[PDB]
Amino acid sequence: YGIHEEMLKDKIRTESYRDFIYQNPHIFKDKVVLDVGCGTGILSMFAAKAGAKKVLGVDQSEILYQAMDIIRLNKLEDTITLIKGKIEEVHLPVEKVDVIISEWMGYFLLFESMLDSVLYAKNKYLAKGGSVYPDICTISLVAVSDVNKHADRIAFWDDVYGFKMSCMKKAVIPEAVVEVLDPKTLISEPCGIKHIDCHTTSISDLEFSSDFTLKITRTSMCTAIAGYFDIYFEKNCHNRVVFSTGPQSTKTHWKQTVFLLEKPFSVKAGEALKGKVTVHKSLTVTLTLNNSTQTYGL
Amino acid sequence: YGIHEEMLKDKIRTESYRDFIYQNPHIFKDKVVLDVGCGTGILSMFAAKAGAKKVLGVDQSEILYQAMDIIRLNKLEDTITLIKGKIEEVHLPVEKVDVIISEWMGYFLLFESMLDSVLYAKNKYLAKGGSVYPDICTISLVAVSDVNKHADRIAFWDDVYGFKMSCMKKAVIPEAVVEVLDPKTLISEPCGIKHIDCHTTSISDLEFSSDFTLKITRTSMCTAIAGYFDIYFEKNCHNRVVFSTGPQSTKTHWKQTVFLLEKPFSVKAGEALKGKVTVHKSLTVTLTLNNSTQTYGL
Ligand SMILES: O=C(NCC(=O)c1ccccc1)Nc1ccc2nnsc2c1
Ligand SMILES: O=C(NCC(=O)c1ccccc1)Nc1ccc2nnsc2c1
Repeated sequence: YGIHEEMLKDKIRTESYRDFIYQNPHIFKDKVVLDVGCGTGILSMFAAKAGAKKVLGVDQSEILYQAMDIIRLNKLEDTITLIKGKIEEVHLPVEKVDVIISEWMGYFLLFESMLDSVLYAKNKYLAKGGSVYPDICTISLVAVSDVNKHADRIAFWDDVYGFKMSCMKKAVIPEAVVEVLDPKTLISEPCGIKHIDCHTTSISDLEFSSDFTLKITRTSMCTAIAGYFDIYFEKNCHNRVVFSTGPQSTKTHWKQTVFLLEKPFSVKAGEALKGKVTVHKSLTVTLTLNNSTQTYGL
Repeated sequence: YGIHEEMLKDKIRTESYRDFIYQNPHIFKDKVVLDVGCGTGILSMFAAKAGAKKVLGVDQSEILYQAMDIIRLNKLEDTITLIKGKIEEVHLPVEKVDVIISEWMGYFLLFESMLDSVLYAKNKYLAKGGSVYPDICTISLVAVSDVNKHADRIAFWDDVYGFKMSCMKKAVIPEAVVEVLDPKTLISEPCGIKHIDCHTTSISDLEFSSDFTLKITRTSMCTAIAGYFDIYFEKNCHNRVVFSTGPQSTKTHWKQTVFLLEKPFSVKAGEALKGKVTVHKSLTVTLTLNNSTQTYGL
């Protein structure tokens, strides 16, 4: 229940979806809409208000029972039908749908995300000429300098209340951190490492490699690499909607994902820093930079 | 691994144990010490430095493997022996111990606490005339007024992006919240509801009822009841050690536990507010106040 309240209070997330739906009613007017992982059913109710003919909300979680009561309190049961279960298992009362909407995104976009479900739903249920929203996603990396925070996580273990705990460093390094970053600590321009169009993407496309270049903007000690993602509502929209989960933008519940570097190294403003990143499916992230390679998990 | 780092950075917690051990070396000098749920082994190393003859550190968790390396880095393996497993299952290389030390405390003292293990260890392994530390614990309640935070959790659901979500209130109310309270929001003197001496306490004593009286100190709307605990190191100490996890004291990782009231009600400064609390074994907490009864869990 906690997460749903948090997600609803995430204004950037929820109002982006609201605006997309309300400002593009033509996408919904008299349409059949599927809401994959509907939670409390908020997106389905948006879709109904924007003039959807039928809305099907699917979720495996016990939140669905609350969704049912919520739909009744708003007198929408004649438009919105809720079904408990995994999208891959449930039986729908229609063969095809016109529009798929979902808030599926995880930390670093892909960690524990529902994208597999959305893609499954797209392939089985989306009608010819149909649409999936949000339709476009990108992932970006950005270099960080924060010697003090690095010291708090790493050098910290050298002397703990007068005792050596150095071996613990090996255990902190592989754990990606979900946290809001001070944007002043960013020492490079961002670099996109992934672009996903939900209309063309397959499940195999979610495991990917990318070479990247970080355009350094401040001479400093690089201590970590941060990742985040942008969400776009584009196809057939008169009013496009974008939101970023990056540190230069208002915080969201996704915050940013931080991959700590074991051995910080100096960089110079104007320098082009090259590395390589690979994502495998929980998810892991393999980072090569400055001739070090580390695999991270969440 | 995260929790252990957090616990080590909890200065109030860790330095209280450090001071108790270092400032009362007579309790440890040439003694056999058992450390129940030893984690990284920090308390065992304190005990060794204070002059323990042998220290046995027990933990079921994979952190024990790190503890082993930590003990070696500090060259303490001739004094400290670590054993993986539950205290109720493992075989010890001694029949009896002189001193038991443990950091076992949970949120609201008893939520997911290791006290059962400590009591088991006391009964099976503590020698006649031996000691357990910390030896004394208390739990306290205190009344809270925070109409704004109450509105953020409850009235919030009346209108969510133009839709009714009132039914969700029933789901938020029973969930106790772990959070640091602004001490200005406290509207009563604290009232102790439980006193535990680890030398005399049994497992059945941890399920308890208490009538309480809250001495109201500010005329206001009571919106929640908060709970916390105090830890005492007393038996045979020349230098006693106390720490509180209450909101009038420096925050600890235990923060405070907050039980929201569904129907806030007004109180007057000087008023003696009577209620009843009962704890059952996860743990639940049943609260009667102002002729309402609610059971809470974590
Ligand atoms: O590592 C964290 N946060 C996690 C943290 O403080 C923590 C504390 C106790 C237990 C586990 C994690 N943040 C962070 C942010 C930016 C950074 N830049 N260079 S290193 C670094 C670390
Ligand atoms: O309820 C919370 N905190 C939990 C919270 O803000 C939250 C936010 C999103 C999801 C789950 C919990 N705190 C709190 C503190 C003091 C109070 N006094 N009267 S009501 C009250 C609530």
